[PDB]
Amino acid sequence: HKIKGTVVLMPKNNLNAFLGRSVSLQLISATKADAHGKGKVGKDTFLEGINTSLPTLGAGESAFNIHFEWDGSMGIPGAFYIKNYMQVEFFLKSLTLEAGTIRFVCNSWVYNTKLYKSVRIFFANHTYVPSETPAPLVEYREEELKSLRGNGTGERKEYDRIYDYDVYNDLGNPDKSEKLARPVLGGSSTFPYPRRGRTGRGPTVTDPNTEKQGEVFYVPRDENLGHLKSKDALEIGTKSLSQIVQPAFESAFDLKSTPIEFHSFQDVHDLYEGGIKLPRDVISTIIPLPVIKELYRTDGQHILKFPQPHVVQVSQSAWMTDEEFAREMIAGVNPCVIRGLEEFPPKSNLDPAIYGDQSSKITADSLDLDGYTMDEALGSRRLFMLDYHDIFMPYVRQINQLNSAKTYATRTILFLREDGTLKPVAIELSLPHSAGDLSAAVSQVVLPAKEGVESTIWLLAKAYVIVNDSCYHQLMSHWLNTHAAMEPFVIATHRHLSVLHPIYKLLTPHYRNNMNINALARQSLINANGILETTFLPSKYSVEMSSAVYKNWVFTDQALPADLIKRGVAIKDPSTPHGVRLLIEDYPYAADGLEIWAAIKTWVQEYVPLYYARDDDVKNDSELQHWWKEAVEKGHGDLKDKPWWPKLQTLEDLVEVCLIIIWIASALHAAVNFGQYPYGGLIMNRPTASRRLLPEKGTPEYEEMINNHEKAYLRTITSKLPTLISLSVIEILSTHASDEVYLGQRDNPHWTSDSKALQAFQKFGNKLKEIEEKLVRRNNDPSLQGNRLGPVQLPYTLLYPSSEEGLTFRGIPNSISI
Ligand SMILES: [Fe+3]
Repeated sequence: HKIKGTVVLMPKNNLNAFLGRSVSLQLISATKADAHGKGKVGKDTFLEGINTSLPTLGAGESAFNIHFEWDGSMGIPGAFYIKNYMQVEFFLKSLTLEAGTIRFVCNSWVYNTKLYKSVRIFFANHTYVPSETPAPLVEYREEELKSLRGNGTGERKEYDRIYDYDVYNDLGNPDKSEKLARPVLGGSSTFPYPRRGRTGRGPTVTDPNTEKQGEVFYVPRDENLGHLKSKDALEIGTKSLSQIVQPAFESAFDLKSTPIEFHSFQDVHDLYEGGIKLPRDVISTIIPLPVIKELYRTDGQHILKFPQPHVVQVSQSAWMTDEEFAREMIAGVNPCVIRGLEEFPPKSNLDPAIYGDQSSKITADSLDLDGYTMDEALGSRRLFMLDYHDIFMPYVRQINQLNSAKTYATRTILFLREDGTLKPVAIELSLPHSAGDLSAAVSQVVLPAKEGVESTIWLLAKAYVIVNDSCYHQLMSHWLNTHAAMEPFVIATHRHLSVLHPIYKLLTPHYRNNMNINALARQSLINANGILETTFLPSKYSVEMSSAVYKNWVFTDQALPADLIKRGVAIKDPSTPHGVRLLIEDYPYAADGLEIWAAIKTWVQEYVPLYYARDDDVKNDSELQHWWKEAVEKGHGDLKDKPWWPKLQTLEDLVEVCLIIIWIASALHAAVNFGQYPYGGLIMNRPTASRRLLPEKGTPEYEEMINNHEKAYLRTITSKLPTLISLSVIEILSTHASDEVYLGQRDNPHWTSDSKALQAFQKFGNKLKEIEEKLVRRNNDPSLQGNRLGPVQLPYTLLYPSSEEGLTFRGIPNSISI
C-alpha cells in the first residue's frame, strides 16, 4: 500500500533533472513512535515524474508525483524530511498526501544536502500549543527550534536559517575612514536600541566593537524574499541607488552638466513635467537597472522624468497654504506627532543651565484664535501643537556646526477652528544659548502673513518646522517605530515559537520581508555616509538621534487608543464604540485607524480562545513564555528594566501583545510609509534639510527674501543633488510590489487545517472590506472635505485596506515589507 503525493516546487530560475535520485523525501509518523518516543521515519523516496494534470499551479511552479510505501501500522504522517542531492537549491512550496488529505505548507529554500548540519524537516499544517503536540513529534519540534537558534557564534552563510540578536555596530565604516566611525547603538545606557539580526562577520581591524563590512548582509534564508518579477524586488533598489545611481548623479553635478541648484519653484516642478536633462552616460547607467528603471520615464537618451506627486495633481500651489500645512499633521505622511496643548505658554523640560532660559517667547495676545480668548481655547480643547522643541534642542548645536546644515528646534501652535479644520497660529524657532557662543543668531517667533517680506519669513518658518518633522518622521515614526522596533519580535518568534504554534501562525504573516529590508537598510540606507545621512538634516547624527528617542519608547503606548490619549488628541470615553472620543473629530488618520484597530482586535480576540481556554493555558505555554521573555529581555533588552511591559500571564495580555504587534507591522507602518512620495515628492512640501538660519536685516540674504522669495526658500531647503536622490528613494518606498500580501490575506489558503481559525480569518477579511466601503463614504462626504482632502484635493486613502500594485497612496500590507 502506497500513499499518493504531490510535491510543488519552484526551480531557482530543466524539470527532468529533479527526477532519478535527485530529491528524496521521508515521511515521519505523528502517531507511531520508535523506542525513544520519536515518530517512525519512512524510506527515502524519490520524485518519480512531472505532474501536468493539476490545473491551478501558476507562479513558475512545477508539480511532481511521488508514492510512499506506508502501512497503516506506521500511523498517520505528521512531518517529512527532504534531501536535495542536486547542486543548486530549489524553492519547496508544498507536499500534499491524498486519500482527510494531509497538507504541508513549506515555502522554503532547500539547498544541497551536504550544506546542512541536520536534515530539513517540514510539518503538516496542523496547529498545536506545546501541550497538544502529538508526543512522537515533541522532540522533533524542540530540536527544530534548537536548530533555528544556533549557538550565538559564527559567520552566517546564505543558506543558514539561524535567528539571533546583535547590536547596531555594523553601520560605521571605521576601516575606510575615522570620519565614518559611528557609536554602537544598543547595549549601553548612553545608546539604548532595539536589537537586529545577528550576522557574525566579525570585527573591523581598527575597532573590535564594530562589525566588518560585507558584500551581503545575511538574513536567515527564507527571510530573503524571491520575486517572480524583478520589478517587485523593491528592497534591492536602495542598494542600487547608493552604489550605482548616486555616483552617476554626482558626476553630472561635478562636471557642471546641470545647474547645481534649483533657481525657481518651476525648476522643481519641471522634474515631473518635461523632466531633467542629464549626460547620456548618466541616463545609460541608470536606465537598464531593475527597479530603478521603473522610477523615471525616459527618452532613452537624456531625459529623466519623475512621476507627478499626488500632492500637486490638482493644485501645484496648495502645499503652501496654511490650511494644508496644518492638515498634513492629521492626514499627511506623519500624522501622529501633534498633541493637545492644555496650558499656555508651552513649557520645556530641558535644563536652562545648558541651553539658556527655555521660556516660550510666544505671547497669547499675539495669536488669532478666530475670536476665542486663550482661556476659552484651552478649555474647549481647541489648542494643539507640533512640539519639536525638547526633541531637537539637544542636537541643534552639533547639527549647526556642520557645513551646510542649520536648523532650529521648532514648536508650532495650532487652533481647531469651529469649522473643524486646524489653523497654524504661531511658529517658535528656538536656538540654544550658552555663555561662550560664537553665533549671534537668536530664537524668534514668527506669525502668519500673506503679504510682503513677512509672508516669506512665515513660509521659511513652516519650512524649518517641516525639516524637523521630516527628520522625526523618517527616523522615529518610520525607522524606529516600525522597522527597528519590530525586528526583535521577528527574531524571538522564529527562535521560540514552533511553526506548529498558533501564535507563530497568527504573527508571522506580519513579518514578511522585514528582516530583509532592515538588513539592506543597515547596508545602504542608515549606514555611515549612506542615503539617509547624505539627504537628511542631521547627517552623521541621524541614527543616534533615534537612540535618544528610543529611551522614551513604550510598547503599550504603540496601541492606537493609548497613543491618542497620551498625545492629548483623544479622551477615554467608554460610551463610544472605540472607547475613546477624538478631540479633533475629523482626524483622518485616527478615525480611520480606529476602524482598522478594532478589526484587528476582533480577529485576535476570536483566534486566541481557539487555542487557550483559561489564563493559566497562557501561564503553562512554555514556548510562549520563552518567546516573550526573550523578546523583552534580549530583543528590547535595553528597556528590560521598564515597568510597563505586559507580563503575559493572561488571555487579556496575549491578545494585547499580539494586537499591538499586528497594528505596528500593518496599519501603523502603512500610514507612515505609503504617503512618502505622494506628499514628499515635491521637495518644497517636505524638505529633508535646512542649510541656513533666517537672515539678518541689512544683508544680501535679507534683500533676496524681498526680491526673489523662491530662491530664498530653495537656498534654505535641501539642495538639488540630494533632492534627486531622496525623491528616488521615497518613490521606491512608496511603491507596492505586485506580490504584496495585504491585511486580510495570507500567502496560502491552507496555513492551518483548523476550520474555526480559517472561518475567523474569513470574517476578518470581510470586515476589512466593509471598512473600506465606510472609508470611501468618508472621503465622499462633502462635510469632511477640509481635513480628508484639503486644498490639495487628495482623498485620504492611506488606510484603505486594499490596493493594486504601484504608487497608489492606499493599501495596508500585512508587514513592514518596504
Ligand atoms: Fe517602511
